[PDB]
Amino acid sequence: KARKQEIIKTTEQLIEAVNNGDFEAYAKICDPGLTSFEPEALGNLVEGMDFHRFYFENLLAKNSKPIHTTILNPHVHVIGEDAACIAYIRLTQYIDGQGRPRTSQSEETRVWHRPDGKWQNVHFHCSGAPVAPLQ
Amino acid sequence: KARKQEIIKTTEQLIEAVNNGDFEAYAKICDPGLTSFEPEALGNLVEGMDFHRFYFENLLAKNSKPIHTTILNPHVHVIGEDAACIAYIRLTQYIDGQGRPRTSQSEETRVWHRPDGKWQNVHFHCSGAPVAPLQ
Amino acid sequence: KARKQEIIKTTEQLIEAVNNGDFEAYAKICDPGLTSFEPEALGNLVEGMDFHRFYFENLLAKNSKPIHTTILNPHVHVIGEDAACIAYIRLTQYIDGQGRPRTSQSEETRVWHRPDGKWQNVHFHCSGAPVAPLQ
Amino acid sequence: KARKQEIIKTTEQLIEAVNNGDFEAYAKICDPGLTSFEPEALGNLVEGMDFHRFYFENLLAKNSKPIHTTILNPHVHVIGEDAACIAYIRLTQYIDGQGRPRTSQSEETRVWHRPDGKWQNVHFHCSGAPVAPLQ
Amino acid sequence: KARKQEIIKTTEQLIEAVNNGDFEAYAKICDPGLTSFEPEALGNLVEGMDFHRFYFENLLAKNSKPIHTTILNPHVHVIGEDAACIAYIRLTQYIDGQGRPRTSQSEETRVWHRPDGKWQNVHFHCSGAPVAPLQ
Amino acid sequence: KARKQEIIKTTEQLIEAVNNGDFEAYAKICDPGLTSFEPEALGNLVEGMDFHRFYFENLLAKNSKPIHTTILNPHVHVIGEDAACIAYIRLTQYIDGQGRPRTSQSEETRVWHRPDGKWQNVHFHCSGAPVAPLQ
Amino acid sequence: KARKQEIIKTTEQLIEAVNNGDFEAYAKICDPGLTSFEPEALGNLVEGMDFHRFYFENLLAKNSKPIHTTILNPHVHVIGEDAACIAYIRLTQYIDGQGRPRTSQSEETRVWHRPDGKWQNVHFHCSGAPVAPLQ
Amino acid sequence: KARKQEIIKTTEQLIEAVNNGDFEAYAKICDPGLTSFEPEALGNLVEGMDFHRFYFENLLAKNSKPIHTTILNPHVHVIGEDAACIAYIRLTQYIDGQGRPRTSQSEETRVWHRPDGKWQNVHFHCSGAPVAPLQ
Amino acid sequence: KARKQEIIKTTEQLIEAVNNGDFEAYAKICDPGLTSFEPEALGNLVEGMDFHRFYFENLLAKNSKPIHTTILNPHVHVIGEDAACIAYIRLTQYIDGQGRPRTSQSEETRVWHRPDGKWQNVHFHCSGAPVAPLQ
Amino acid sequence: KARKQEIIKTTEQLIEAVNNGDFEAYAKICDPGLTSFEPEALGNLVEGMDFHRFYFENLLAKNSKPIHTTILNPHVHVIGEDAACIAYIRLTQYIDGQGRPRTSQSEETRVWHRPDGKWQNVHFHCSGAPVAPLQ
Amino acid sequence: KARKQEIIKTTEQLIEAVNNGDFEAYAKICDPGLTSFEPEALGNLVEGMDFHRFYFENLLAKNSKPIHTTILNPHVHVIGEDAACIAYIRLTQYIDGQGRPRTSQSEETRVWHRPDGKWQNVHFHCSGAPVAPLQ
Amino acid sequence: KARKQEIIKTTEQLIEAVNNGDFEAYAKICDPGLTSFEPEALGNLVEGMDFHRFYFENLLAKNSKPIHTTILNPHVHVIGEDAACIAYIRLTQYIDGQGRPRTSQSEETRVWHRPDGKWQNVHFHCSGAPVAPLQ
Repeated sequence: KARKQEIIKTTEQLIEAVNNGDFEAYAKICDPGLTSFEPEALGNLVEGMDFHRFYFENLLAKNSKPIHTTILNPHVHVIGEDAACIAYIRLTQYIDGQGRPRTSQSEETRVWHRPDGKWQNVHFHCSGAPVAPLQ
Repeated sequence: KARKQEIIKTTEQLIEAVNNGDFEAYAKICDPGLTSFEPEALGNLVEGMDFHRFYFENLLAKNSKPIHTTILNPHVHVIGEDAACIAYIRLTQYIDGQGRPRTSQSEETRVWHRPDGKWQNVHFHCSGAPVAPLQ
Repeated sequence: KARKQEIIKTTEQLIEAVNNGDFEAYAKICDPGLTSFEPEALGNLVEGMDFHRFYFENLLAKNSKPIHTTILNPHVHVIGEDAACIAYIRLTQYIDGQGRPRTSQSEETRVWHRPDGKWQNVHFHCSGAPVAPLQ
Repeated sequence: KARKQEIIKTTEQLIEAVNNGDFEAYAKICDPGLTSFEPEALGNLVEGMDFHRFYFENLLAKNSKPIHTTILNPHVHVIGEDAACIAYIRLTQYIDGQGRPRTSQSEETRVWHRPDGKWQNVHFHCSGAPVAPLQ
Repeated sequence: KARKQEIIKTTEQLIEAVNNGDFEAYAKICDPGLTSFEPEALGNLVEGMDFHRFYFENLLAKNSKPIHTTILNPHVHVIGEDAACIAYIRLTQYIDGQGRPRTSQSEETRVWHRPDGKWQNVHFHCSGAPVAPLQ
Repeated sequence: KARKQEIIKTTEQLIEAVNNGDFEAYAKICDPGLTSFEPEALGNLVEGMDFHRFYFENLLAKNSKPIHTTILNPHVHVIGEDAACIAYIRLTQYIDGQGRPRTSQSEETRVWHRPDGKWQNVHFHCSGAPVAPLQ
Repeated sequence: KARKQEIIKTTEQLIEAVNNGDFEAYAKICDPGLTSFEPEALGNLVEGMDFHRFYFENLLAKNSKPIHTTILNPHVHVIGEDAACIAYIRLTQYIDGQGRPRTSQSEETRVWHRPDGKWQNVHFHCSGAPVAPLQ
Repeated sequence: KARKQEIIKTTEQLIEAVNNGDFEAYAKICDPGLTSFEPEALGNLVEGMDFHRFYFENLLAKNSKPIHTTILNPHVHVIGEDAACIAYIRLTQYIDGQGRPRTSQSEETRVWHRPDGKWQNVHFHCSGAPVAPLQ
Repeated sequence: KARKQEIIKTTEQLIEAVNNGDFEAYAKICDPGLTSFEPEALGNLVEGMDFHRFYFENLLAKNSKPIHTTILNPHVHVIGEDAACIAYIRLTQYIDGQGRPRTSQSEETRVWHRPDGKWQNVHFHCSGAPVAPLQ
Repeated sequence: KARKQEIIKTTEQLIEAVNNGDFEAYAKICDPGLTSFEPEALGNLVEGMDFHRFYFENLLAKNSKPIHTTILNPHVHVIGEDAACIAYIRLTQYIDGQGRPRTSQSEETRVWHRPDGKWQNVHFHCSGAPVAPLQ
Repeated sequence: KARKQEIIKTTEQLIEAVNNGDFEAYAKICDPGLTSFEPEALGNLVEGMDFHRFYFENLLAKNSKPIHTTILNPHVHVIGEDAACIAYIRLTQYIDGQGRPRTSQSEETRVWHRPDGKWQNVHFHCSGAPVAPLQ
Repeated sequence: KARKQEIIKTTEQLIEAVNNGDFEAYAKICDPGLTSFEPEALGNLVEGMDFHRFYFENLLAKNSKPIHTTILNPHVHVIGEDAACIAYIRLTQYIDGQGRPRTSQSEETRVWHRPDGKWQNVHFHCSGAPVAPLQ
């Protein structure tokens, strides 16, 4: 029951890092063997860090607008000493190009591995809208 | 090599059972704590086996019309000893109500746990089209 | 903590009783001075029991077609010692007129009162889709 | 009978404070454990104050264009000594972007609780249009 | 304040009489010099009692299906000692030709005069949907 | 019999003042406890004078386009000595925002009371087009 | 004056013949050099005016199933002292083919020559919607 | 003969005064007691020339383009020494804001009066185009 | 030189075989390890004979209507002694379900291998419209 | 053996040159008078490397912009000893002129031959899109 | 077979002349009676060479930069000993006024005659696809 | 001079024969080695009579609706002794789907050869609208 919290704490740290656009923190946690599905990939399974490395240098470079992100009803499933999974729903708020505020919803999955006592992410699934809000 | 093979073996068997409509085989493999994302849930994190039992007794009792399911390029990780993850793309061939062939795509994720003796599925995630064709 | 339980138990009983069309049972939980917003009222605050009595002779009596009701993540506030407020989301499954499955979502609110050693309902707010299934 | 009045007076104060785009007065009433269903939440249940704070910083107070708010036929229950619920309809008048008058209708619910000599809100349900009018 | 109750009681009696198709009861209260607006006149100010006699032999002779009538928030003015005005909303519940229920809304006005110790109706104005339900 | 004329004289002045855009005249004739049905109320029953003050300040006061109004075949009932009911039809000819002439129809009802020796309106009904000009 | 009533009575007599619905009576009233037109006649303007015959057939074919009639707000001009012009708006109520009651409207222009026992007409233009505006 | 000619001549004079906007002559030909059915009104019996005046003062101030008209199939009959009927189809020729060739059409009636030796029109029936078209 | 001929004959024979649905011949020429791009694959590389087997077993077998083909400007290379490539443009004629005439266009590439003295196709690449006829 | 790594070096070298304006690499690998399918010619079978020479030397050697190329699950067949066939899917990452990142999907094919030991590509086929993306 | 090639080169030089001052030589080589019809002519007889250059002028108006063109699968007949006709398809690669690469396709015909031992073009005909909407 | 006449006469005979769908006659005039361009070929150099044979069974066989064909501004070149060229304008009239005649224009160019003592067509280049009428 204690581990669940630190798993959720780690997930929050990861989401915060990607939002702030620090490639260093993302690289530290993400296992180079990471595999992910995103709408950015047009529905093709993608592997490796290089694919995401592009966005940290040209997309989030403009991440200056006011946004807010909420995490709803996280569910953590424990399957072993160094294995765990987490699922949750994600709500984000932002301001569109018309000056109005907008909201979007997306559900996500992540699988965590602990080699050498340190958690790392080895999978990622995003459904619905793209991670970056549409404006 | 060996373990990566049989994870695919079980996944193939599970996909076969759901297509055939056999409730017992699906019940055996699936873990009691199973969660799921899928379009049938309108974006909610459904849990348990009660929700899916509705479909088996009513809709999938018939598999008359032709259908062909294919799995392309599976990727499997092994976590620790008794945990693994599998990601793959699925192609479904079916005939529509107008009697013409039609193909649909969907990418899916799964997390497998083996407590002591039998592999079991604890989480699921289907993005895009539903688990069955739109006939 | 136990108080938060019997409320959810009662709410589950009331929803079950409505789905079975047994008006007699529904007349005990509900306080005579009931009020409610629901789509059937066209956005007007209805009061009393006579309004709902109509449905319990023609429509809900014929409520025999297969259906499944799910309650997701209820939340309860305990006010004072003899009152409470509960909110939740509701998922319904039904077979439409085309022989296909469907799902509908609607959130709800309820206020419970405890005079005379029993729990009773004194308000009800339903958004989104109608309470009854759309077969 | 007097207690049935100050609840209405308090509700009017809260609506005015929201309309003026002031946050300090808003916090002094709303309970820290507030929950609410609003269209801005896309049908989910949102807890806490942090979610609403975003709106008060970018949208409400920026223009304050001419508008009028009307409350019709409030209905109030008195539960115990420190609990009450209120239901009402709300008509709003505003000028659209085309320079023409418009109207919009919505119904709302609230639950009040008074620990330590102060009425405080713990639940809020809004159907139809959201709290903010569609200008 | 005493007069208001009897006026409302009279109005309810009148609505009951028309529903049951008793022309004699309708005539006993309504003043012979009655005018009325309603969709049945296509927007023409009708006058006299002959026009409405047509409905009490061919329209209500056919329709006998179950129906329920509700009256909401009646308001009454007193502008003398033998004259009064009443305004209210009305909701009707009826079953259409598909074997399913539906609701209709209309708002109405009436003017009452009291010659010979008896209240009499002199005007009527049904807005929105017509007086009768559309099955 | 002459009273049937002065009522029409007052009604004509009331409509003229409404069209012109001055608020003082409308206030004097209209009783403070005035009710009203009109499309701008979205089918609800409004009370008081403030609901219209918004219209006068923004739209009517700024009316600067040619339009025409006519009254066809009024009917007047005299009840008591200080009360009477008037019904009539209203054809409005207006130059639209496109600088083109167009016609629309609407029927109305008004109830008149004369305390202290001045006639005043206590109730108002309108159908079809809105009370305000359709420019 | 009195002669205004006489023409009114004769108009009812013409109506009486119309319910009988015999074309010979129609020919009797019409002057052999009468005029009439309508676009539904493709603008044809002849004494026969078969377009009148067209909706004479449709309307009067209903008479096997009972009908009722009504007229409103007649207006009369006496030409010199030897001819009379009469106009009005006519309401008719009928049972349709589906068994539902109906109402129909028809404006009318008629002119009658003084000579007693030989009254005849030179013109008529039903116009408006002689049969049905929009079904 | 001479009679029938001058009515037609007058008929044209009336038409020219319309297009030229010579209201004073139009007022001279038309009896102040004129009455008319025409689509400009929604089936009502307008009285006087004020309703038509709108189609002269504020319309012709900007509605002025080279325009022509053709009179088709006149047919007249005489009644007594001061009464007669004239019926005619009218074409109006001008190009609107579309490249398609254009020719509008109207068909009309007049009933004629000669008090004191000067002819005048007392009743007027129409259909199709208004007194003046859009430009 | 003749080698560039026989290859073209083989490709023409293959096209005829698939047109007539002779599964055996198609299997004989097609290598067991065939790859393929085509519109039906939604841009996914599909290997083996099972994927195409669906068309023969379901559609082509039942389909008995005729078909005709046009092949334009083939270019063939020569590599080694058991390899070759062919590129060309294609135009095809057939009959639909309604029987009305239908002609299709496609542009296709193929690669051939000749081990064991028998020419066999190991790769294929279509474009544009679907390979299968649209009946 | 070691063919998959062979294509890695060979295909990488070809792709790198393609993304650059140099023609030496393109000329050396390609085969003179070779057909190739690219949407640049609308399936006109661009013959000879000279077609690509014109654009690469003159225009396409523009200023580079941040772009990224990806290759997914390539498949290789080895024909005889001096030939091979390769298929794969190419995802292109680029930033459009609006300043927003974008991705595109396009599948390809290539046939390789070893003339006198050194490898040479004697065919090329691009589907879905051309070699280069559009900004 | 040689005579089939000389025609091609004569045409190849002639086509290249369009891009140089040799266009006058192209004019000189052709019969002064040279004539052609073009898709956009719709009755405008042209000298053949002029209209084709006019297309080239349009491209150079946008381009005014160096050009490359290609000719594919030429077809040449042999008629008599002093006549011949050629058919071919032409592609042009150019840089647009926006600086981006572009391509165009054309279909051409030419008639050749050799009096006095000099090949003279006596009839030309081009073909493109400039459909009117939006190019 | 006389040689010019027969060229036009034969072309008329071929065109008329084309209109009548008499494929056998068309097969005689046209040389077996016919080359042609046309919209149906999508800008491709078709060869042989097989492609054209299709139209003479489905489309040209049903050519029974009224049609009119005209020849304008014919011009003929005489090359050598057994060759000649013909160019002209073409106008076709036909009844469209709306039942209104339509006019279409199309320009051609042909080359005739005279072996065996008879004229035959060895080229054809149609532009603009298709050969067949667009009914």
